[PDB]
Amino acid sequence: MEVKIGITDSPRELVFSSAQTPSEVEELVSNALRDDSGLLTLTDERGRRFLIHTARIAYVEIGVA
Amino acid sequence: MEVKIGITDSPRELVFSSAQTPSEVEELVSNALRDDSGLLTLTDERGRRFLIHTARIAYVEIGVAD
Amino acid sequence: MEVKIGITDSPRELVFSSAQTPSEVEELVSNALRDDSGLLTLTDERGRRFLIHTARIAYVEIGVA
Amino acid sequence: MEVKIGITDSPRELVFSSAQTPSEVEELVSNALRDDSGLLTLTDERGRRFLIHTARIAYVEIGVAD
Amino acid sequence: MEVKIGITDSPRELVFSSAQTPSEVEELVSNALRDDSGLLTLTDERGRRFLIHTARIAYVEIGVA
Amino acid sequence: MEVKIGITDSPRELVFSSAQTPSEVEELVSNALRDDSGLLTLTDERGRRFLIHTARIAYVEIGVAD
Amino acid sequence: MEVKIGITDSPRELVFSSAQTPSEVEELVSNALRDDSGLLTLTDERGRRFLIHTARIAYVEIGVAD
Amino acid sequence: MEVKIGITDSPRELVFSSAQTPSEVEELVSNALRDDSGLLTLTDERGRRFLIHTARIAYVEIGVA
Repeated sequence: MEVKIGITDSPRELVFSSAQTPSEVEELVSNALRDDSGLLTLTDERGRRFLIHTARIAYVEIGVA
Repeated sequence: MEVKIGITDSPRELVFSSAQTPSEVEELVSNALRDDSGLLTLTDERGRRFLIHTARIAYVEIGVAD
Repeated sequence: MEVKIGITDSPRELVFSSAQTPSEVEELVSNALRDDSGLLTLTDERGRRFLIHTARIAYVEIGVA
Repeated sequence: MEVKIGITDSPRELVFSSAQTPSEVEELVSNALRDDSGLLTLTDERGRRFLIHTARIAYVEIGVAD
Repeated sequence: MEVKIGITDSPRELVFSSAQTPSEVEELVSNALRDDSGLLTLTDERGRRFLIHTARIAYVEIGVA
Repeated sequence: MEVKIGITDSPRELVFSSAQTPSEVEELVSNALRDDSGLLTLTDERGRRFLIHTARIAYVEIGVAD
Repeated sequence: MEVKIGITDSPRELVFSSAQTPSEVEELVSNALRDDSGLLTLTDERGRRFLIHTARIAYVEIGVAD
Repeated sequence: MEVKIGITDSPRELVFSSAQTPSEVEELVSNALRDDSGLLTLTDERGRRFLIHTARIAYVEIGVA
């Protein structure tokens, strides 16, 4: 499924395909936002790593399974 | 109904169709804004999940039912 | 009457037609700004709801009746 | 007279014609800025109301009397 | 003389002709900046009034007499 | 592997090829972000040095190994 | 010599020719930045005055003498 | 070697050629960032002076020797 992450004051919108479930990704993101984590880590189906600065996240759209 | 969410310092305006009522969406949004929640969660009619950073919300437009 | 709301750091300028009076809208807006409400709610003549983050308001321009 | 109000981080520059005197408008603006008031209110010659968030004001240009 | 005022996060650069001396204008501006005044007032040769929010000033260029 | 670093309020997105492993780079970045370090330092396969102001980091994309 | 001053969140880059020495200009700038002065004042070879809000300075480039 | 300095909320990316070593430049920059100096000073091979407001630095990219 597609994951789109908008980053405040940054022109690119991160987009990738996740091998995880909508719930797994939602948990990871929610926890980061709820806890002001300061780093959110997501991996895509090919093993690319996105390390995002939680505070700079505008939104995450998790696509349909 | 359409839900449009403007996000401060972000080009994209989030748009989707909700299976919920204007009241349900209004409650979710209002609560987030009123309580400075760290996270607002909205789901659309197809089951796409929008996790929005409440503080970055400019506005929400909730369209008319249908 | 037209209501235009400018939102800081957001391209779009919210515009709608109000079934309310200039005074009603002015009170709702003024109260939000004066009290730093954190949410302002306006409804248009068709029943669209605008939930605006008060702090992000640049201006409101309430048209003539 | 023309009143132009520049708003920080907002593309539109508010412009209108005032039925009031340069001094009246200057007092209303000065007071808002000096007191960090939450809200500045100006009306134009046609009765349009501008409610501006004082803190978001960059400048006001007040035109010459008449 | 020309007075140019740059305003941070605002596209227009205020420009006008002053009937005052470079020193008078410099005094008014310097005082505003030094004291964090919260309002700077300048008038031009035709009597236009510029009320600027001191904190939003990037620079003032005062032209030659 | 490619490393892309997005910098908040800066038009350029830093891109380079790393001689290090995804894990090495991830540790260096994670540490910087988790500790709010004042400075993150990365070197590329040609020996170019990137000194990034941690607080200004939007994201790092680490490419797949090789 | 040329002095270029970049101002954060402002399109224009201030440019002028100084009758002073690179050292004089460097001292004035350094002092302002080091001390978080509210105001930096520079004058050019024709007597134009630049009053800059120190906190809004991105950089100063001081050119070579002549 | 080339030194490129990205400045936050400023279009221009400072570029110059250094007569110093990658290590010298790295120390000067690292020290500024680590200590929140409030002024970083770099000089180029022709004697141009860059006085940069440390807090406004996005990145420095020190080229190969």
